[PDB]
Amino acid sequence: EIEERYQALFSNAAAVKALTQVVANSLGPKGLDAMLVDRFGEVVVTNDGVTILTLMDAQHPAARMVVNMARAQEREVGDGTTTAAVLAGALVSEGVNQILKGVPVSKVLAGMNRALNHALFLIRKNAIKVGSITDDRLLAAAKIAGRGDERVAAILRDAAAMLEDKLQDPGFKLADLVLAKVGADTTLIPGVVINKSPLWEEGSQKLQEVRLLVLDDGLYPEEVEEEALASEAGFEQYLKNQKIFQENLKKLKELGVKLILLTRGISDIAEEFCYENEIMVITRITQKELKRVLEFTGARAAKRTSLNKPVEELQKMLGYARTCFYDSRLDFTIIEGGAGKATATVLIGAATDEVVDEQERIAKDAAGSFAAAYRSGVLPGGGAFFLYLSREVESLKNRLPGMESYGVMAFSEALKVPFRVMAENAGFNGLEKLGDLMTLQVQKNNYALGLDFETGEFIDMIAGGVVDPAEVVYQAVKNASEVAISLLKINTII
Amino acid sequence: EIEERYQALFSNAAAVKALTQVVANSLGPKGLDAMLVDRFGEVVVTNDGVTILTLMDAQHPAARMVVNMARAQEREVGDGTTTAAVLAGALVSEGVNQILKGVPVSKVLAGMNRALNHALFLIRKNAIKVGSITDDRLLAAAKIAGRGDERVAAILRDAAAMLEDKLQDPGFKLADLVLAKVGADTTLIPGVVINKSPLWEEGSQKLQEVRLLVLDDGLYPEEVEEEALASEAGFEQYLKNQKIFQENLKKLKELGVKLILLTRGISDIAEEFCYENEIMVITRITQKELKRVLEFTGARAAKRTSLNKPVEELQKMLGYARTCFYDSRLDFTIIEGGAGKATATVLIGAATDEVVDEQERIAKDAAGSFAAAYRSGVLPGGGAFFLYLSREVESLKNRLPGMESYGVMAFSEALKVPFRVMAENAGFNGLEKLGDLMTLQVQKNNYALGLDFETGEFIDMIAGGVVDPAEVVYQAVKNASEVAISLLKINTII
Amino acid sequence: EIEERYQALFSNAAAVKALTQVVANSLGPKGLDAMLVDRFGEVVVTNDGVTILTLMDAQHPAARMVVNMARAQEREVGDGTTTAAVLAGALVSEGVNQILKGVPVSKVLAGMNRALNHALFLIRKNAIKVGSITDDRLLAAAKIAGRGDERVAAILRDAAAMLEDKLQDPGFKLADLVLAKVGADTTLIPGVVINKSPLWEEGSQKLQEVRLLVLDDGLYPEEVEEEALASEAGFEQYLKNQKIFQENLKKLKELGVKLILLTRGISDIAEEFCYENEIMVITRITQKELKRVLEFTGARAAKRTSLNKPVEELQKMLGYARTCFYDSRLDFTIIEGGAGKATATVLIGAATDEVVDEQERIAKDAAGSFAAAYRSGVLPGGGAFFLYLSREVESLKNRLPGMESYGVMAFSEALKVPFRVMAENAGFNGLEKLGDLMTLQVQKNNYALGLDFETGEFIDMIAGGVVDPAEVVYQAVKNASEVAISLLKINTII
Ligand SMILES: Nc1ncnc2c1ncn2[C@@H]1O[C@H](COP(=O)(O)OP(=O)(O)O)[C@@H](O)[C@H]1O
Ligand SMILES: Nc1ncnc2c1ncn2[C@@H]1O[C@H](COP(=O)(O)OP(=O)(O)O)[C@@H](O)[C@H]1O
Ligand SMILES: Nc1ncnc2c1ncn2[C@@H]1O[C@H](COP(=O)(O)OP(=O)(O)O)[C@@H](O)[C@H]1O
Repeated sequence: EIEERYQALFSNAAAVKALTQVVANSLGPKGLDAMLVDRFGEVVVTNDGVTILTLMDAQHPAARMVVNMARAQEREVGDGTTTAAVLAGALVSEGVNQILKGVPVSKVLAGMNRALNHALFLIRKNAIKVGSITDDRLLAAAKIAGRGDERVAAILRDAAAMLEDKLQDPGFKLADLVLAKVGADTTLIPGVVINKSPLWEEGSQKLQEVRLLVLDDGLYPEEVEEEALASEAGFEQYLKNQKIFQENLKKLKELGVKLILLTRGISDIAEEFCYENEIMVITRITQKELKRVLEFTGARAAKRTSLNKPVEELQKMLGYARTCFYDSRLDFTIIEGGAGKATATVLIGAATDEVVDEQERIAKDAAGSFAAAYRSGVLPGGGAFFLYLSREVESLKNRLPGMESYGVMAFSEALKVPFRVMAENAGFNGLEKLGDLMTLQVQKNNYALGLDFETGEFIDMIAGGVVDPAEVVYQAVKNASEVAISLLKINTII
Repeated sequence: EIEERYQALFSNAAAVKALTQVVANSLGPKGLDAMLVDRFGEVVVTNDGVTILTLMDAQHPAARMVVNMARAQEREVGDGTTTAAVLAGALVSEGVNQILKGVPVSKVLAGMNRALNHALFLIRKNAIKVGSITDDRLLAAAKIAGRGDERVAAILRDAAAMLEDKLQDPGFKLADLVLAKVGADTTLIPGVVINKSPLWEEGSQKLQEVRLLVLDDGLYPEEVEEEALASEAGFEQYLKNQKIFQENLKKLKELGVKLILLTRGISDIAEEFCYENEIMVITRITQKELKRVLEFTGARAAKRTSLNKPVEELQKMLGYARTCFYDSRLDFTIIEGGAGKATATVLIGAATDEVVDEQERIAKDAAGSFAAAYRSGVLPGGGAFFLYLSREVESLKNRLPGMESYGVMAFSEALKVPFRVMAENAGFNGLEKLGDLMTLQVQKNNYALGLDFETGEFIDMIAGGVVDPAEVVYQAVKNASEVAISLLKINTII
Repeated sequence: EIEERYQALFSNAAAVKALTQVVANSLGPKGLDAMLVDRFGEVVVTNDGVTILTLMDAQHPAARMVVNMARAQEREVGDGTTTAAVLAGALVSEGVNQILKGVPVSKVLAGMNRALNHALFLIRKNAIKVGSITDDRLLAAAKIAGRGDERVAAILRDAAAMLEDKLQDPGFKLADLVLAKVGADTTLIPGVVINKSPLWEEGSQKLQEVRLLVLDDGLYPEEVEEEALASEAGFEQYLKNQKIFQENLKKLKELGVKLILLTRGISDIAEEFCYENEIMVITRITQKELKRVLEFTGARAAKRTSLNKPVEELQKMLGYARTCFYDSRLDFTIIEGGAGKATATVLIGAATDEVVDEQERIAKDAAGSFAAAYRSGVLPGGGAFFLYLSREVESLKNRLPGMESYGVMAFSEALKVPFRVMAENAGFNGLEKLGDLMTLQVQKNNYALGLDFETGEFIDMIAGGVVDPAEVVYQAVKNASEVAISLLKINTII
């Protein structure tokens, strides 16, 4: 009859475990996978964790409170979300075990934050900063998210090299430098690209000294309500506007415009006019492509209505853009020599329109990895650094008194969880390889020793081309710990 | 068959306890959060008790009769609600023990009232007056109820020091003098502020001898019914009201106006007029800001119809307000040098627009506390003074006869409950620490000893910078006692 | 159907655990008692472990095999059996936990052995040897086993001073030099004593230069079969034997004998003869008294046939024994100044012939304790050294490879068990006290800090006058370890 006082806590834990016990199947390079079902019998097989974190039917409030945290992680990295997830769940489950033994909650948390703060603090000092831009460690940082095609790693690396100065700019994501096209040849372009064919085509074509205008709109004349097409006067507005459209066309041919970019379609009047005035134009671009060409050229976003300015303000919304080339043998457009910022574009080849959507995603995780690796610093992957963390946390067991000492230890052993799982995924005896490795680390005084989950032999992870970005690990730990804490702060349910 | 006679009592008690066992979790510096659910599956995690009191499905008459009390105190105090709640539940629970043991109900209540009265008298007599409006005890009094935040303490101290004169007016609450701004800097301002930019902005600008008028409205021309605009007379009348509009605008430019304040919009014609006459304008301000500037400048609130006043009685409804300055690099407006009373304004800095609504919640708890701190009367917090109360109540056990004597005793032990819970919230053995402290107070004869619920060693709460205001505890006790009384006077249910 | 392969393990474990869970209640100075039943409805309340180990109806093979260990240590030491019992049971439980976790058996035990060896190594090396025999640490070593009779301690240490040289023969027990007697005065006697009144009363009487003969027999004439009294020749041989008996009596009166010692009865002729020759005699003494006086006087044991010796072996078969005194007002006899071995005699006072039997029980364990304390040296009691052991064993957690490391840890935490129990017997939060003491010990680097299970204050145990003998702890740990080891090698039950 004493169960109620501890009811709620368990009520949460059982749920949390039930979640992580699933994602654990998919963790690590030789992770497994999970199969989700919607009531309509829809079937999905994911091997990536985040997908499963998103799609799994988990209505339990706790699980939700883990999911929100997962969302809080995907916003910052793209890789190593599964890590903080599993870590959270373990911290919860094996965390509560000490509370059940008789250690009161608040005094558990009290030691746990100590463990956390200390963990981060040591991550800071141990975050291996590069001091280079050519380092192989970065290339590998892209490789692991890259899944190991050093081609992608190389081109992304060279690309980031070309723009090292704006790697200091928080208003910049490297992931944006990638657009993939089917059957292309994996390479780099020192400018911005638009994956489209121009309005009228007659083979690969090039223009120089490009005066261009960009529009977040389409090229039709100004509209008035539809009912007004039955009022004759509205018709007079129609003819008048028909005049002012062409007038504005001449206003464009006045300033020497030779190129036009639109997000929609084009009127026949415009098509004919352009056909006559040697001005090239491309339609239906992405709002993101819009943003990129806008930033690169230094132009101003314009629409239909901004045609009424008197040619004097026209020189204020234009673009340049040193050179421009459309390839018919490759079916796309290249803009180079912008007078704004200097973004490039990395293109990746594909087979069908299937892989073509994933290649850029891999590019995103790669570039993001590289970005945080160059910015933040690297820690050894393989879950190996978590072990150094583990023992160096366990150390506080007897440096600070109180029952807090227990909580700390709970934290400590929890940090051991990742590696084992990976190993136990790759088919190893988790305990043998964990104990052997954790013993090995001390007897070699190296926190970088870990396991190649393919051979079975232990190697140096940095030399294995296996590392993680500092901030990724840092904020993974940071969020996961706090969601755990704020989960065990729960006492009751109504 | 005599179990029936007491039925109702349990029906209430069992409910009451079941409620309070939750709120105790929220008491004290290391309280535990609770997880509430609405039947639609709505989820919430709260840590302060008052929040928890509301979503909890408690249709039970007793529970309702406690909720009403808590809500009734937060309406009248603001701090120490969790406390009086728990205390009430305790008086009920430890109250019934004597009734079941064999003490008749009325004879319980009768002594309980006596215990109450004595408690009150002792709170009054032992209430520590400040006599130094600058005293550190007050600053701390703002700190612990606030959340610490030594900035707020400082600014509040400066505010109360510069304005000690209005601590004698009971028709005034200090807490409303706080407004927070995103990215601002926690400081004190000797005037009234509006956190928005005036009608035309460029740089930080200041004007002197400010002629301002206040309006609980906006600057548009006079409106007429939509049907009445279909009578032709409505159009020319529209011209007419526009006429009286222009007349009144010129009537404004007559008086030397340099500033305008509105709670609504502005006519473009009017805006043109103001732009033409070097007149500054602010729109859609807070009504609280309205009232504050109204008091500060000594002006009178007026609206559009009072524009027909003949410029000479209009000159009496105006304001000044010696100086007024808008800062554009911080985005707000400050008015100082009113010729009426001289109220100030406390400014609090923030990170984002999320936290921006929460700091006022600490500020209200802070300032209000300080407000009650000069008014009162400081007592040691930590629930530490309650034990002195307890024992000094137990003293009456054998100086007064009757079975009434029993009721009193119950009362005494009830007072011990808060501290106890605090301890077992902080993860200490409540009975042990209570036992140690209650002896310790006698062996040092100071009612100021309590326990640091973080370290574990006992200190003077005054020396810990941790105290509570008198009046809050006074009516907290009075109310909790009174609801307990009206709860145990219950015999039956129909 | 795969559960059947682990059946035996729990089948034993549950038993061992259930036993030690009982004996633990009684462990330590504030241990509790248990109420044992014989089927006849006989009731027993025990507080000492050994009693409980003996009377408890525990037929389960494992439990029996623990009883065997208790029997095996109490027989070889006398103190510190309860400890090794509890420790054993703990080793069992925390042993199985890792198997349940997944650590395979053999790879656990193999290293557990390493843990043992290192533990022993620490017991040897850290044993503070005395080198002074007068050291207070020894007096205390007797004190803790003594139940707090500084008299017993003092007299024992002074006695040991008298025999520091003969403490080296293991064919000697110091505990035997103590016998307690009703209404006596707790003191030391420089000889061997016999607590009986001789066949002669005269008042307190003293004799010197005693030429004495010792007999593992009685003073009867030579006996002949009752049937042989039907053979006539037996009558005259009986008379002749009656003659030779008195003849040898004269042979005794020849030698200047003044004292006679018998283990059986006395013939009437012998009795009269003895009365006539001023010779004092006592009958039916203890065999232990027999051997000790045999060692002391240097006399030789004799029987019936050795009356036929030709006046030649009598001068060598006698005893001496310089002085001898019988006190009738204290009711016993004292022999001092022997030319043989040099045993002394410690006498302790008592109330009735009941307490006189428990007093000797305190005396034997006391003397034994002191014996091993001088024999090997002392280690700190209070279960305090087991924690040092715990940590210094834990040091091997990452020092040794293999899946084995984990097993070591179990060992470590097992060593933590005693203190906790002690504390939780004394009514403290065991875990809290561990958390405080285990840290306190490291940051002060002394393995001698522990807890006074009365106050709550921590003290130095050697400075607290509370210690254990080295060899005792050594072989206690050794035994518990070996029984645990030999218990977990069990696979099945048939
Ligand atoms: N190819 C690999 N070799 C060794 N370790 C790996 C490899 N890939 C991933 N890991 C380890 O798995 C963990 C998570 O990898 P990550 O790329 O972040 O996947 P996720 O984003 O699913 O967590 C990291 O700690 C990393 O060290
Ligand atoms: N740091 C602290 N030191 C000492 N006492 C404290 C501390 N924090 C809180 N307390 C005590 O605990 C109680 C805090 O709860 P309270 O502020 O009344 O909750 P609420 O404001 O929701 O009513 C107060 O009675 C105060 O005396
Ligand atoms: N007054 C005391 N202060 C500190 N420690 C004590 C005190 N009394 C007993 N102990 C400790 O309690 C334990 C007593 O158990 P023990 O005498 O070994 O039981 P047994 O000898 O029957 O196994 C010893 O380790 C001793 O150090």
